[PDB]
Amino acid sequence: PAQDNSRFVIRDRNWHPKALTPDYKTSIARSPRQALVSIPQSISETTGPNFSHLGFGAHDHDLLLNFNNGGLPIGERIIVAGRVVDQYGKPVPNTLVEMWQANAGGRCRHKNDRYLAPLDPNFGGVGRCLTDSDGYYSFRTIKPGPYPWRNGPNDWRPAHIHFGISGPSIATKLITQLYFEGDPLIPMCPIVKSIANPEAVQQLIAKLDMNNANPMDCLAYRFDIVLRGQRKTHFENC
Amino acid sequence: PAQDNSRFVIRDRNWHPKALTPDYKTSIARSPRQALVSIPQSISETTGPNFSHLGFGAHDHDLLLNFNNGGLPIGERIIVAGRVVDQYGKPVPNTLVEMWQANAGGRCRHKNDRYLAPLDPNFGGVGRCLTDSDGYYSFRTIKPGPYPWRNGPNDWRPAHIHFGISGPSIATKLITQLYFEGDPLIPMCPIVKSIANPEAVQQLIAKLDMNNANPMDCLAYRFDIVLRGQRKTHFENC
Amino acid sequence: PAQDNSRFVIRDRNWHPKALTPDYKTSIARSPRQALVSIPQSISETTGPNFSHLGFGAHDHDLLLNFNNGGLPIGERIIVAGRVVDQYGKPVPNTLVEMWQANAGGRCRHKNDRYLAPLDPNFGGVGRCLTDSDGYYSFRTIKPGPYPWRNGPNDWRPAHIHFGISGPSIATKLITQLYFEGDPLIPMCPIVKSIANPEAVQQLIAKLDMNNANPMDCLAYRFDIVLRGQRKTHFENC
Amino acid sequence: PIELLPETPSQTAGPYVHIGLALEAAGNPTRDQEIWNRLAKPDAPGEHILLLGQVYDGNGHLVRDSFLEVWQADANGEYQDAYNLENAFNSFGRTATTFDAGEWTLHTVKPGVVNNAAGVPMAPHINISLFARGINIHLHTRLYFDDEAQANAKCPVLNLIEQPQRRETLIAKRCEVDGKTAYRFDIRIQGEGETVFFDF
Amino acid sequence: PIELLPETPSQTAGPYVHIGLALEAAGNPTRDQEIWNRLAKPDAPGEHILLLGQVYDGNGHLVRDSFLEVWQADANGEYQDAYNLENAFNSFGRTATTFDAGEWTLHTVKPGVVNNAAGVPMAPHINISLFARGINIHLHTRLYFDDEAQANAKCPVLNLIEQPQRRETLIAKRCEVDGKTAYRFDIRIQGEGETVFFDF
Amino acid sequence: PIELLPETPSQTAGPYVHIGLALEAAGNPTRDQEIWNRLAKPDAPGEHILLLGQVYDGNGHLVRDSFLEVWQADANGEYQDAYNLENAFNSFGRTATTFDAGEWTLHTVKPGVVNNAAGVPMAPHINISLFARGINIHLHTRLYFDDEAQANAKCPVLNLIEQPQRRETLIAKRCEVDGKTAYRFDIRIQGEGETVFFDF
Amino acid sequence: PIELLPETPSQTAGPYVHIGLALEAAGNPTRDQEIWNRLAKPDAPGEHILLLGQVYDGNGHLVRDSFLEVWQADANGEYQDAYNLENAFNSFGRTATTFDAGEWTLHTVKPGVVNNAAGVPMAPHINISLFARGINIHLHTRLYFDDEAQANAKCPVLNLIEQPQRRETLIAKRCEVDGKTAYRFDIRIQGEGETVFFDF
Ligand SMILES: [Fe+3]
Ligand SMILES: [Fe+3]
Ligand SMILES: [Fe+3]
Ligand SMILES: [Fe+3]
Repeated sequence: PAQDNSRFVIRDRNWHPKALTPDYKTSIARSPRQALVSIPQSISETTGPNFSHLGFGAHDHDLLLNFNNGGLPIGERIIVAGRVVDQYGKPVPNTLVEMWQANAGGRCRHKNDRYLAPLDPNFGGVGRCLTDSDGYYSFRTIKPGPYPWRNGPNDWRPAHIHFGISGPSIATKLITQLYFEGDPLIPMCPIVKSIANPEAVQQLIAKLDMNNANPMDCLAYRFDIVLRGQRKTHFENC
Repeated sequence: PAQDNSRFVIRDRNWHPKALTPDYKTSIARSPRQALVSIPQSISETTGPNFSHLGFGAHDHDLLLNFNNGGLPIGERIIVAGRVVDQYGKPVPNTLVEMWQANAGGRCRHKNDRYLAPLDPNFGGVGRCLTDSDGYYSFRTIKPGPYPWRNGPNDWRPAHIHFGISGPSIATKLITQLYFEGDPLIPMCPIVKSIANPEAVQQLIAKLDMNNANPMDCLAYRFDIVLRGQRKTHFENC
Repeated sequence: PAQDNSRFVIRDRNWHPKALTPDYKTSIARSPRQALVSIPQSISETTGPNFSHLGFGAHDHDLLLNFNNGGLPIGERIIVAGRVVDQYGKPVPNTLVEMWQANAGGRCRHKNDRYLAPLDPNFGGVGRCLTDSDGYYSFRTIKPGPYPWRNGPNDWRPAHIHFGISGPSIATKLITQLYFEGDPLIPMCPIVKSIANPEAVQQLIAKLDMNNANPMDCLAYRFDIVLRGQRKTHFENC
Repeated sequence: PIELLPETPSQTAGPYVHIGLALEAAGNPTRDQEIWNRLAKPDAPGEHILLLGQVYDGNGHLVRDSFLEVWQADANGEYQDAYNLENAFNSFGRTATTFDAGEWTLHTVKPGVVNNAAGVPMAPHINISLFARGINIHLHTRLYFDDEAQANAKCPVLNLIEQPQRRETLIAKRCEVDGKTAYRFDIRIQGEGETVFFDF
Repeated sequence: PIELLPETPSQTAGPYVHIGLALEAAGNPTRDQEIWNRLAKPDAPGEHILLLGQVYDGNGHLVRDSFLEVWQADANGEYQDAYNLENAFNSFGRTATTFDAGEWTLHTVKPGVVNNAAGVPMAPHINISLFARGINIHLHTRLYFDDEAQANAKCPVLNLIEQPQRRETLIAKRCEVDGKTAYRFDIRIQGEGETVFFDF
Repeated sequence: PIELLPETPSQTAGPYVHIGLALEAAGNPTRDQEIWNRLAKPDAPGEHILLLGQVYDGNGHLVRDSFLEVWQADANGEYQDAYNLENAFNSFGRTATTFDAGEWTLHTVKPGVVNNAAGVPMAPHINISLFARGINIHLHTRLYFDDEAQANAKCPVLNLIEQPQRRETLIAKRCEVDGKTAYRFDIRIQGEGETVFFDF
Repeated sequence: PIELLPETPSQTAGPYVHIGLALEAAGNPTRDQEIWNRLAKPDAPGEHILLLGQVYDGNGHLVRDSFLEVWQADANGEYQDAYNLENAFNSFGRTATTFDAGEWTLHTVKPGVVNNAAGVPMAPHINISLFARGINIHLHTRLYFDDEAQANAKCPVLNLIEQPQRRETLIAKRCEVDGKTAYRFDIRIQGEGETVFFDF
């Protein structure tokens, strides 16, 4: 079983988006009004699941083939790859990255999305990948398109991919979103504006990576994720 | 019949791309080596066809419906509108605007396009519109995607739509391409780079136009087009 | 036998010198006028000789001792050393670095060199070296002198050393020239100026390295050499 | 001051979080292996319990698109970190409240006692992280049991909460569902009765 | 000096110009009305001819994807600008050389004479703009006929060309194609025999 | 977009490239071991052949100072990357055209067939890199054999070259020099009959 | 992106709004023609009705200085835009709550049905704009009727309000005031039972 041998750097809650961000409307009735209580780190917060033995299917990170109904998805073919490190710059090997996203027109494969852009019979939109020894992960997919949503009267979410990352503990787990370099919708989005600092928004922007693209085939973006920094305990209970 | 009352501002051949731009490889064997011969404007040059009487089908400008074979194309739905003026700022009414493009994955519907992204059964990629009295045109299409082409070993053209505008005369006619605000492929493309001045490159870039978008349905881009200035003749043959 | 497991980042041909650079006269007739043809990387392109078992002489890297006819050469005694890394900064181990230069007066030990600075009886000017596991090489030699050549009526090459590096394949192979920090002849050379970008010329200037000099013995210069980055293949043929 | 690299900032999981992580609950086809609400298989050691609840927004309406992730020790108070579908007990699991299930549920065992960093026992508890559209960064809380009153009262984590009335919002109320021992635990996000949330 | 809005820059038509302006020639479904290579219906005044040719690159190789738009006077030396599929004669038209048909063709009547601006008559001529992958801005040229050497020697435009050997590259050679008067105009983009191109 | 460290820029090899890479050709004493022009020892498996050619500049004059590196598979279509002068066959070698030898020559065997990355066979070929004074960056080419026309016709690289006339410039012509199988492969750098060069 | 001229920013109407828009309400001499609270003269077609209500701030206190404006369809469901005191029915009025009268009233007819932009009929309704000191930019709401239950269930605009409990704040209650058919519509600006407000 898991041992309590690490502490995690504290979160900077003025860097992350706060809970109450009124232009993102649903945040109004879903944000606490009392202050969070701070508690020290114990074995509960410092351990978490390890997925090295989950049995991944062979196409799990390849969204051009894992849904497959006899053919390929329509849309821009792209590899989305990067590394996961901690704040000390140390790779985070064998971690689980999960990601889900729309199709080329912005439609999500879900009961409630009645957007009028159609479904793509060959695309499902889900991937998972355990990072290697070196913190690397990779997916293959199509570039999702933007979608309108019911926030203000003409709001468009920019193109995006949702990421879920586990890290070494429930203290490091994070859910975030990846945007795409140059999308002119990035700065008008209320969800992206829920992040107050413009340099915190830049880290959510995936950058075109020509170096990792397959010539005559697909482009590549690079997206690197930094999790809370991990350190050994020291001078504790004297 | 047609009358000689107009003279057109001389094309600036340092603003348009030059004929030999070696990085764009097919220009090497297709560029003349002699100089062009400059000739004064006569009626052969200042006249041209007026297509006010062509018989436009009712979806000629609508790519979402014009190919039709069951449904709607898969892709970001956008409207591409703008105005066609001359260099003096005058509108150019009832002039012909033709456009064609690839589908959401970068595939052209043409026998010679062997790229592996697939064809979209509901999409063709051609439209035409005749500007209204004020010089306006609009299309409804899907954003197209980048395609790799064999110039250099990993060249990718940016997402683009081709344009063909007649104007008031064969002197003014032009064919060009529209690029999309923010696409990071633009500064890398040798076809974009055949234009030496960067301010000229800016004029090809459609801009996101949230004021023209239909909420809950499609985005809009604005793309205005400037044809050679037209003037009355003055003090000619004394 | 050699296996097809790596791809190499494409060359930037606008960073490297273009073929036709008229001020370097000899390039006018020796440059092609058709466009090169891009071909995808196969086993023919991604493999190359490995020289680990080439029998090297004990002084093959020391030009102070490898020609020797009873003495030491005349000129400034210098160590030229550095690291060979690919564009990802990964060292290139056991790779063959070869170099050749003039003597201290600019005279080349070659039948067709007729310049009047005299030959140096203890100096050949040829050296080779296998980089170590960490990508380092060093040569010990004397600083070459500049020499006139017949290009324009008063053209002088700056002091330089020629260098060839094999790399892990025939796609990484590169012949280049090392120049010396602060030499005023460098911006006037038409062969150095065949490189259009000034940041690229900088990459060929070896910098004085006091920390590597042998006090009371010889100065040192540091020349690091970057080869096309190498990466594993991914999502190829599906 | 020493600055390290900054963490990647959080964004809301969004309304469609079920497609990437609650595959079944979105009625999309599953893969061979999914992480879900069955922490203990029927033959794992311990006292088997079923947990259930609802989540509320601050107007008191139901949050039907929330997604939860739980981490608890086994009955011996040990955290089982090697996640495997063959093990009898896994310390991690995921559940969700859907348009068709206003309620989440989890099947597990009552966790055993673990100590904090200073050596002091914590009352049995289950760590909960709550994600949903509208929540920009996830919410941390702890579920405790109403039948462990004495341990709950000496708990060094529950005793950091200043006001006694706030400590109650973390206490799941025992009940029974078809002969099986169940505990309910509603979460109020905002308002009157606001569940305590943590930062660590 | 006075500056105006700059003209929009030109870009090559690309290799797929056909899908946009030669629907038929790229074997794709046509619309009702398409602007094509038959400038004259058979009931039209004038001498009916048939124009044809090939475009070569500088290596001597066929350019198989070019596209050409033509503008000309009818038999009476008048430009008919009111394009309509019903007119017996249209002053405008479009043709293309394809992979399947490596030579373009046009069906029209030989044009009547028009005057320059100074009132001086020009030899009968067709105004041609050429487009293709590889050509960043389109090429203007004029086609003249070999059997009109008295007019071709007086033409104020042919006489602007300094060198007479270059004037010959603008003169189409008379022939017959299943006894129907035809003229052949081959365009050499670059090199030995290079066609003259104009600027205006 | 992601920039990596830029590649060191190339520079010409210069007139005296022989002194450091072709010791014997420049008539300077050699070392124990030299990478030279004999890729096969008399007992290596395969058809032994002799390779020869000349190099021409754009004015049809002879380049007498070029240097050439060759890379090819052995007779069983395999690349021998461990260079050792004791091998019966080395896949690498070097040669040169000198003020004395206008012609270069290489002694080796005909390569077997290797596949491209997609699994398709390529026709037997030998990869060449040409270096010289006036060349700023080296030129890459392939040498294919006229007696392999069927495999040449379906080579997928040879097939990337658009014009058929240009494919022939890469085809070496079978001859007999002192009753030994020889093929001549001349390189035209510039102008009429300009060899195809590649980028990869 | 394309930026247009920005609209002139709003400012609160301030406590004295009655002096410029509700002249009799503020006890000042009126002009000949005033825009007021009687949309229908008595001979107009339709069900005549009296609408009344009160406006409450977040503390439950009455807003005695509010100013409102209504826009509605006539009994056929048509909007009459040409405002004229001579007409029988006018689609616009104005009203106010004063320190004297804590309640506003309007005299008009029940609006008929109008379709949205996709052609799906909306329940009958009255558009309201609320102004007052303290309100930086006006609040847009809709008044609907309790006796149009069948139609209120299928209204596409009311079905845009996600929570059923909130749609009720938009429903006016049927009553009688002096033998006339009356609907009471109170507006809660803030707090418990807050009226839904729209953006468009
Ligand atoms: Fe989303
Ligand atoms: Fe195109
Ligand atoms: Fe030199
Ligand atoms: Fe005031």
